[PDB]
Amino acid sequence: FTQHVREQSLVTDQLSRRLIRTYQLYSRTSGKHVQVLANKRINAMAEDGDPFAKLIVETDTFGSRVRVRGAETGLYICMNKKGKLIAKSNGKGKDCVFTEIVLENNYTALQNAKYEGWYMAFTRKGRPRKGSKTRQHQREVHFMKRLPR
Amino acid sequence: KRAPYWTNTEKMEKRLHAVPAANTVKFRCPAGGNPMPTMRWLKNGKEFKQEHRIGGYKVRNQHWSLIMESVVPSDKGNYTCVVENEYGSINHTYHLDVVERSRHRPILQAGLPANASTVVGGDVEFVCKVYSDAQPHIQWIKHVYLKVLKAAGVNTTDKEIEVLYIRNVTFEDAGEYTCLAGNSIGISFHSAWLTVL
Repeated sequence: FTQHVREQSLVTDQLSRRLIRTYQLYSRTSGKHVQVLANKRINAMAEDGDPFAKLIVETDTFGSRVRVRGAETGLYICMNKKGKLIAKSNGKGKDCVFTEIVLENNYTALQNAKYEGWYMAFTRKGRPRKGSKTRQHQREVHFMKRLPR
Repeated sequence: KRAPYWTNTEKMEKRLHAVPAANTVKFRCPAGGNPMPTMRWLKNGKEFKQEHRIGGYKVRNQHWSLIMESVVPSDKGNYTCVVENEYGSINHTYHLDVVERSRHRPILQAGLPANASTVVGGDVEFVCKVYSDAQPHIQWIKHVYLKVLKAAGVNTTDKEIEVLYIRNVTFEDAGEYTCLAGNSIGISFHSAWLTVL
């Protein structure tokens, strides 16, 4: 099934039920949770249980490739060519797909599918960090998946 | 001369510490005051004793810190530092969440999906239970040359549970069915046979 998976891993699986998990993304640096606001702003300043911090993560295909959607706003977390995190109504593009990684230090990292070198990241104050300045070892790119409250 | 006061509200602003199991957790409450204030730590509002956890804990007064090594889920809770001298007493509470992590490929429940037999026109189902920290993707595959079939399922706290229903079975439905699961680490799959009589 290796070849089959390698092939299927290239695009969205349009023939299978796509699994959905719901949780909060805790930022290691900010101590707070990732949230998508009504004004389409994205940051990591939400307190535990904040309605805007409830995320719906749907698998795209194999390799833990998923889309991250704010349950409250229905907006997808995506990355543009400048490595900027943007909230979009339509999350069909690869730019809205991230590979969930379980790092060697046991923290979670989310690597963008379109721009393979860029990671979802936030600063100590919970502000968005441009993907261009992100590297896997930085604490800004580390997260913990937490149960919804 | 002066009551206790936090000298670095920076670190303290990070009230919630969510970390993976086996990590060392260090809580700090840098304090000032004259004379130098003393510090005590509480777990869930009560005195934190060495015997409250395996391996106890350590305190570095010079860094106003509480250190807990190789944390486990039972370490979840609130930790309060109480700093005080003659001119006053203040406290700050941190919250700890510990999550067990796994850097392994998916694990399926042995025996599922189970083999099944039915008379033509009858109904059958196949179940698969997948355990995976990293979000997995699951496909039901008919060995016909592989045909991906669409199934139903539900997500639960500790596993994905999927079921594939095959109604009004025909002889054509007979064959091998596979539940293939994969995450960012690797893949795993279990197969079953549908016998039509």
